[PDB]
Amino acid sequence: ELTPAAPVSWPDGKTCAVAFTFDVDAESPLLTTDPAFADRMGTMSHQAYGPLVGVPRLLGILDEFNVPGTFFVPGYTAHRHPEPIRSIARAGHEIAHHGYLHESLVGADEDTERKILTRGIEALEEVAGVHPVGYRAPMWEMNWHTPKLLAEFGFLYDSTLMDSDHPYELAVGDGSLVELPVSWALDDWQQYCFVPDFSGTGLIETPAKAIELWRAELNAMRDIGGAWVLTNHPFLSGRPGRAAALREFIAEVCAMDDVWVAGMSQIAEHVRAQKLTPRTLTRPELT
Amino acid sequence: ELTPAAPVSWPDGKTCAVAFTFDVDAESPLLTTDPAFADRMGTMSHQAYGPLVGVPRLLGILDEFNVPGTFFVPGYTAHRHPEPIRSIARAGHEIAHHGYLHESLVGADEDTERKILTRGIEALEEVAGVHPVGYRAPMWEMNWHTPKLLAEFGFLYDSTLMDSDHPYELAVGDGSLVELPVSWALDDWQQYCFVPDFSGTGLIETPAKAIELWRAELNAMRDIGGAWVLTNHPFLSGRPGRAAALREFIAEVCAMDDVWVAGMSQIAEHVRAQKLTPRTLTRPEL
Amino acid sequence: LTPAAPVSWPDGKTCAVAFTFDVDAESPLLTTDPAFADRMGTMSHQAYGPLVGVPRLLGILDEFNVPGTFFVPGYTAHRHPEPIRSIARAGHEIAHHGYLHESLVGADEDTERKILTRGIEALEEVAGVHPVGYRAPMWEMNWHTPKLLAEFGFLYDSTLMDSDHPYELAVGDGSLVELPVSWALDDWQQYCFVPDFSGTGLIETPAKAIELWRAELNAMRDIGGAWVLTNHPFLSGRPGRAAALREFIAEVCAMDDVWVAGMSQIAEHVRAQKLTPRTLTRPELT
Amino acid sequence: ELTPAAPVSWPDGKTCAVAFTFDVDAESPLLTTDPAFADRMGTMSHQAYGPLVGVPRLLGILDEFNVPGTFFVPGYTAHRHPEPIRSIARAGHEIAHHGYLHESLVGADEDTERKILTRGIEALEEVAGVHPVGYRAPMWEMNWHTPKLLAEFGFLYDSTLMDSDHPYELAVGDGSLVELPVSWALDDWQQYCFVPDFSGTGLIETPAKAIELWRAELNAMRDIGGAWVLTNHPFLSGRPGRAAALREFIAEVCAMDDVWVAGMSQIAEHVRAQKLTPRTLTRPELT
Ligand SMILES: [Cl-]
Ligand SMILES: [Cl-]
Ligand SMILES: [Cl-]
Ligand SMILES: [Cl-]
Ligand SMILES: [Zn+2]
Ligand SMILES: [Zn+2]
Ligand SMILES: [Zn+2]
Ligand SMILES: [Zn+2]
Repeated sequence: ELTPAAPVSWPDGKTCAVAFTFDVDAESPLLTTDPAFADRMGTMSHQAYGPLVGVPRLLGILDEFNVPGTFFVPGYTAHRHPEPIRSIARAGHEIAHHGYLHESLVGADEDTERKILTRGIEALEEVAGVHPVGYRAPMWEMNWHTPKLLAEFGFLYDSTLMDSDHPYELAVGDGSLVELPVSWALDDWQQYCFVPDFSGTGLIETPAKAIELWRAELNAMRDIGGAWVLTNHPFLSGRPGRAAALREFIAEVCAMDDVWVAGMSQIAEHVRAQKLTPRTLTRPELT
Repeated sequence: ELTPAAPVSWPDGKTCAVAFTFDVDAESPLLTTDPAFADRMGTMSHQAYGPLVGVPRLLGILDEFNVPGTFFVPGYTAHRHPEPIRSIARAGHEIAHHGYLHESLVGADEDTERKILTRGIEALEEVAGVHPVGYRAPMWEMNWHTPKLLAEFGFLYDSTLMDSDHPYELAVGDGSLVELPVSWALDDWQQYCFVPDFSGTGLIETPAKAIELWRAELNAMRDIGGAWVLTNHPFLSGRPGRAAALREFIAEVCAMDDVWVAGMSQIAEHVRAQKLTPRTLTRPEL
Repeated sequence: LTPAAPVSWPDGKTCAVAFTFDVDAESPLLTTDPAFADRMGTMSHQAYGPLVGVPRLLGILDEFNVPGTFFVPGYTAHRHPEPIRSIARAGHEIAHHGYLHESLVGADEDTERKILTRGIEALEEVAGVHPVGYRAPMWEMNWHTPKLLAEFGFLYDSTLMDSDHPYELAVGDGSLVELPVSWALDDWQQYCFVPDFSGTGLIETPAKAIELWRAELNAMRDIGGAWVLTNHPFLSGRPGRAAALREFIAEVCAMDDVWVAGMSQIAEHVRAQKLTPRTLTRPELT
Repeated sequence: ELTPAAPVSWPDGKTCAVAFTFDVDAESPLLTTDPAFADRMGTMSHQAYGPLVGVPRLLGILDEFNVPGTFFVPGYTAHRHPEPIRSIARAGHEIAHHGYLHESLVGADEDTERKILTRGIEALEEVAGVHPVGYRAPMWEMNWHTPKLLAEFGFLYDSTLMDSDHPYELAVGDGSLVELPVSWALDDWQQYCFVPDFSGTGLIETPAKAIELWRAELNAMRDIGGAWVLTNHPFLSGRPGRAAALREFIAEVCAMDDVWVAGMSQIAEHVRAQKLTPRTLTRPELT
């Protein structure tokens, strides 16, 4: 009988936790899908906007409001854009693992996954001297064998699963891994992404519509007392109008006295110190 | 030949019937489409949210306003999430049939469909102690022979067809079957669903826009006097922002003096008592 | 290739409005794939058009004494004769829309002729009417189609999108009025969701669809064109959509600069102006 | 070491540049994808609306507010619609290059691309007596070798790339070429286009929603100080409702004292006079 995740107690009289997170995907989701995307200068320029413009713009916004940010960086982004990635670490923001070439884990065996985890840790170490304690699977998809590899690599937390509003201890072998759950609604990819021959049907929402959608989710989460995890991509949300609406929303959230605006590893550490009973879903069985 | 469905008289001065229905699809629509979806821990975690989080949240909302909900539960959902499905029965809400592994009926022969009906019935009996009197076809698609299978199985009603605003008696020979019609617009799936490689192009509507769409339909349905059947999925509408907007909408509907907020079997028994002349569409001939 | 000039409107009017309806029902699906006939759920959704949408929309047109033009595939007429007859008894024009709503992509002149005759014969035999108007199914036709239409003595075509103003299509020895349309003045892109056939799942609120048509209309009033709206009873006939359309019709009826007319009446006004015929020609390559 | 583009200084104390641009695509994007689109009288009539109706409607609106516009004209459009294209030159607006038959550059070698540049220039010269100094790649996609071709053909600027909010000088060796960057958000195609069997899913936005999107972007660009380049297609934005909404947006923009509303060559010459250090992205390397 799988228990649903229960509410966690938050610190400092706070009753909701909020994390602003950024997946610095840049070119990597396209290159892993089809390496011939490398030849598309137009498309590669749209992707390069994230690390080149979006990353400094978003860091200026986080710094204006003294907000911790968590940047999930694919190792290949770090190798192709080391000055943008180092600027994140230099600004004092946490960097977390997001694969090497943002590889799909669908069909991946344990050995393939283990090589990608090493390759991403080494790139982030080389480029920015960071050893990530956090992970998010590219494309928010992972295998039933993935958490044990994350445990083997000593990761503090994962932020990939969507079966809860509350953080929890994901049971892994004879231990656990903190889970900081996400949702497709709390992602700018479905709001702004348009990349011909790759992603998006042509629908490009207004920045007000996107904030509206997140604000309705946040107000509800404040009543639930969960961990509200927002995911944005610098090549999308770093654009002028979207960044300007995220800045206004961030100002609004920092003004909420009931909310703990925090880094992902700080959230995960606070959860870990609660010594919760681990839980996990199991693979669906079919006769 | 074929007549349109005529309005039914609602009980005790009510002039519109409203039914809040929930399809506890969870993993099953993906698993029948491709069993390899079982390997996707992420997608499976998104689908498990429905029974784990969506179902208690929605029960809490239905409870706050004393609203009856009808929960269409595939047999597989009941077998994989027995506690949430048992929680629905214990709360006093109706459980109705929705296949076993939410199978598509497209191309299913009568025997294939009978075997699925049996399998779903046995699952809901086993897990929840329920024998459903209501049926909704997975993916809202059935065969010209399905109504006669449902009648043969003793179902009170079907809630799959969309040729009417008014409930009616579906012509099935010597048997009897009430039809409680639905429509694609009164479904949250086209408003909120996004599951890569399965369904959804990326469009995720705000909760206010989905309520706005449903309220325009409900206010117009109140002038028509039909049966307004809303279908939500717990893994979609159970999300915080969406359930909060649903909650407010349900309060609003409870304040409509003219509307009868009822369970699906209560609506179907009222329709059955009117003794309507049966009717049916027939397969197009080419 | 000269652009179409503004046409003079009668007496004090400076702009024409035509409310049109394509009673497509089952036919676009059945021609795309005959196996759609086995889909009872989908077949019930398309049947709503003739069964429910047509009397609702006829009722609204009656309340505001608005003439409507109904483009009816011959198949819809044979499958739904009473809904089609009911249009003609209400005094509204019935126009040609193929037989089984066939795509004209890749058809030779003989295939298009046979279809033209089949549709005329169905509308004559079912409703005792003879169409003077034509609109290609899927709004697509061949460069050889205007000549075929002129040969069948049609008064007008309503398919082309190269002008805001009606015009005389060059067809040699014959005559043929074009009353142009546009994708923005279609409800299909606003409301259509049929699994395995049309829509990505996007379903717009009725207010959004009216806001979009109203933007166009208000601009067309300054241009002096012919604003031709296209709606499908299986879509716009739904409670919420029909209600917002009714309020929109009430609003258009209070615009004294606007001529709200039937399509053959607009076409006969245009024909009386004795315009110089024009036509686009097939783009030639290298 | 790639540096992001720096802000440029604008004239007359302005702090933002704005360009109204139009791609007179007409029939050409469809005819290059599949020549059988020529048989489709309905679809061809929809495309012919751009040059027959949209071009004189948009020229009337530009004339009303004394706004320069830049029209990117495929050479095929000039040949099929010479009078609408000539009317653009007569009204004094700039005409720029957009291929011949709006050809995709995906898989194009430099010879195929040079032959298209020549075909396009000769069609524009023969039709409207104009020699284009501007270029935009059909489908906003080009090869890593395209900028050098543009410099060698004597082009002043390109407006295809998306790695910057600011104009910059592209690294093209001994030659020179201004980049006037663009964005998918500042395009009407994603907002209004529905062409069966070619482009669009059925989503057709209201004109107020498109304008809302572009104004959120423009307001944020005014604080950034870049060049906000709008792209519209007469066959889409020339429609009564869309043109009327564009007309009122242009009136609002002419009322902004901080904005420089200009032609693309006017903006590019002002950039070129600043003598910026050339920069360029490089092809992603994959091991
Ligand atoms: Cl990025
Ligand atoms: Cl569910
Ligand atoms: Cl219809
Ligand atoms: Cl155009
Ligand atoms: Zn990612
Ligand atoms: Zn279902
Ligand atoms: Zn049609
Ligand atoms: Zn173009």
